[PDB]
Amino acid sequence: DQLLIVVSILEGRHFPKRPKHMLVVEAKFDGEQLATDPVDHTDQPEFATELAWEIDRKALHQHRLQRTPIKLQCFALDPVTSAKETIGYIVLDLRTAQETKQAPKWYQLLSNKYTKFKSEIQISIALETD
Repeated sequence: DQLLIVVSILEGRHFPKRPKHMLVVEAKFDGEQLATDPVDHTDQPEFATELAWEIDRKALHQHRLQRTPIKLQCFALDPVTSAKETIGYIVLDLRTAQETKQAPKWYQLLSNKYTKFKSEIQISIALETD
């Protein structure tokens, strides 16, 4: 009876190949942080993960009104030291979560640490009941 905000993180492209590193996307919405598994830091990383927040019907509409974003942070993870370095960010908003036809979009990393690379991550956002 109560909803989920479902953020599907599919694939990246135009990343540098970093053989000793992994990629992790963490997402924050309304003070709850979620994360993907580490995936190989290739030029075309494959996340293939759904991040989901359960939300109240009432709480959802208050979030739509004040324009509450979902912020995705991308990290390069060193699997030896567990050290994470921020590489860039993606801002999603909840109004496109309420689109009757679902279609994945390419989102450029903002404040991209890899300055010469036009790194992009393909993401869908949707609402699901129960």
